[PDB]
Amino acid sequence: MENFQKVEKIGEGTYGVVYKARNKLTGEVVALKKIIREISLLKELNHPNIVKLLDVIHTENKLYLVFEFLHQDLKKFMDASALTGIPLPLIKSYLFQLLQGLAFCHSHRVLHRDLKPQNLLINTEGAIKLADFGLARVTLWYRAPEILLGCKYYSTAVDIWSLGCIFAEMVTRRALFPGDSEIDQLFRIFRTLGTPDEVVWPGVTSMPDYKPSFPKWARQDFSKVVPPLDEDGRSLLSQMLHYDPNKRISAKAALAHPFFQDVTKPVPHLRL
Ligand SMILES: Cc1cc(N2CCCS2(=O)=O)c2oc(-c3ccc(O)c(O)c3)c(O)c(=O)c2c1
Repeated sequence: MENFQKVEKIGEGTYGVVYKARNKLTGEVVALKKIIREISLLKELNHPNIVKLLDVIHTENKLYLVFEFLHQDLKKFMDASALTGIPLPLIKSYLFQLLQGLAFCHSHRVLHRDLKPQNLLINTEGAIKLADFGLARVTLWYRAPEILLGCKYYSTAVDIWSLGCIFAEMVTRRALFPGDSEIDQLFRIFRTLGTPDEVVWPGVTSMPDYKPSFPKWARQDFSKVVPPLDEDGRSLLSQMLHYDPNKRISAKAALAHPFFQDVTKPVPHLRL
């Protein structure tokens, strides 16, 4: 609506375009996403670790979603600190907060479906928030195997897999499974975690796109996956990456993992 004055074009959203804008009325700086019963619900999905949806505006087939604005995203923060790496305390805080945000959405039956560094926003207060939450109901690097294998009614576990991939990237400073096509993505997972079978994943051989012809890769020792992360960390990650969605640790249980024992809330140094 006319009540806004775009300040600059942030980025291309997986649904449309996102602008930094200012409300003439409230005088508040916001994020204007250019694109119903599904978004409305999302307005009541409030939590400190979930980017707030301020308003929804529908007009002439044009849909606008107004969100609180944050200055930087996790992807941009990882590139600018890839030579020095993000300190463990911060990685642990971020992971602990993300799991909090997730534990809340899930407790309410809302999946993100497409978590990735770009949609994780941070501020100078050391807080990180989930962006584009619930909007699903091009990167494939954070997509869970069951999704890739054709499961149509996948669960909250898919978000856990994505966060697990992200957690691994912060530690090593390189994408875990950098797929450039669905088959390449699926095979990259297989080559690290081992081709799944009925032993570790009951039901895998009956899934829509599974094939008795998939190559049989061995599971690589986990200590070569994300070094030099400590045991509490490798233990948590392995559970976030279990093949079977029913076995994959939930957000709630992960917050109880010993890894968060010494969890604090440091602040990164932003250079807005
Ligand atoms: C520096 C930067 C980059 C991005 N973006 C990261 C990738 C999408 S974006 O370019 O908007 C971004 O997205 C969203 C956002 C929230 C919810 C949603 O549904 C969106 O579509 C976008 C914000 O509130 C925000 O403050 C912000 C800031």
